[PDB]
Amino acid sequence: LMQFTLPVRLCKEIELFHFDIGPFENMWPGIFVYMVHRSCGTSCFELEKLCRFIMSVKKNYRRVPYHNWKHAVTVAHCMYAILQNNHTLFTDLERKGLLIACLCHDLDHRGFSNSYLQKFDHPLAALYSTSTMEQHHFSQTVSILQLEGHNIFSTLSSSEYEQVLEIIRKAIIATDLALYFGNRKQLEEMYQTGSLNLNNQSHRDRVIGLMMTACDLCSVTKLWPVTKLTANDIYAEFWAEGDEMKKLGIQPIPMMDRDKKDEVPQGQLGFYNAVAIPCYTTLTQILPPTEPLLKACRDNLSQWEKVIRGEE
Ligand SMILES: Cc1nc2c(S(C)(=O)=O)cc(CCc3nc(N4CCCC4)nn3C)nn2c1C
Ligand SMILES: [Mg+2]
Ligand SMILES: [Zn+2]
Repeated sequence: LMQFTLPVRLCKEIELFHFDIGPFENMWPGIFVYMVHRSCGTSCFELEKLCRFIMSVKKNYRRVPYHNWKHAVTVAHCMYAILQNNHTLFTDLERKGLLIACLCHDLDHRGFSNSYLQKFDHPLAALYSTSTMEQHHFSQTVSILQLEGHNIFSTLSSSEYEQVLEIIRKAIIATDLALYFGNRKQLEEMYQTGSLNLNNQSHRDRVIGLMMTACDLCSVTKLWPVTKLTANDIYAEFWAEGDEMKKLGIQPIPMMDRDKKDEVPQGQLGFYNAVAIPCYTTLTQILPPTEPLLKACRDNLSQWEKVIRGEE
């Protein structure tokens, strides 16, 4: 049967946490199938249903600067690297669910925060009062799973299907960063008082939530030139949202005000110190073989410090 294979440099570097999937959009589906096949098996999904699923998922990501199809596949590769470094820790259903959740986690993102949708009074803000975009992404995921010929989970029992859709729902909701701060504190406490227990389902759920935040933020774990150019896309969105806040008669927060372009380096410091480093530190305590993500994060913080010192 039909293995996907990658050129040599990608075959070796895809295994590393800091891999960048590259600028050739047409290779991203093959990269994803490659990662399914190694992390899950050639048996996990029917190739034709999987291919069809991946292509409808792509079609439902919008042409926005950051929250686009490249982000989806990027977050899926970080999950691949976590799963492959922690072979025996995860169930077969988790292996199945988590790469799908990662590919799907920002489906139909419009380039605006939950907060902007609430202030604009978008219909989605009435349908979903918290984690607005994330409930939308999970909804789009179910929609695409229900298209004819798209049920990649059709070989699972009813109860196994319900479990996988529940891993996916929780993994996608956990990407709402408003939820991360508390998830991470609870995990920091359970790990330190030694109550953390991977047989407890509500504990796995938290650990998979943190994994989701870690994959989602994985821009900060790349080689410096990747990190730095990705920040440009991240701000291109924030600043467009800022413009849209000013159109509603609202001062955006500094993060979203393009008049604060000059403070970016200091904004990245606060973000590495308040969000990124805590994220990868707690993740490395729970899952020691994820340490290269923390190391890469720390290398990038120290590059932002250099930019501030005028050394860059
Ligand atoms: C992967 C990645 N995720 C993010 C996010 S997130 C997870 O919210 O999506 C936010 C940020 C912006 C952080 C920030 N910038 C500023 N300023 C800009 C100039 C004035 C103030 N303040 N703050 C807090 N960066 N980022 C990165 C590199
Ligand atoms: Mg999101
Ligand atoms: Zn995302």
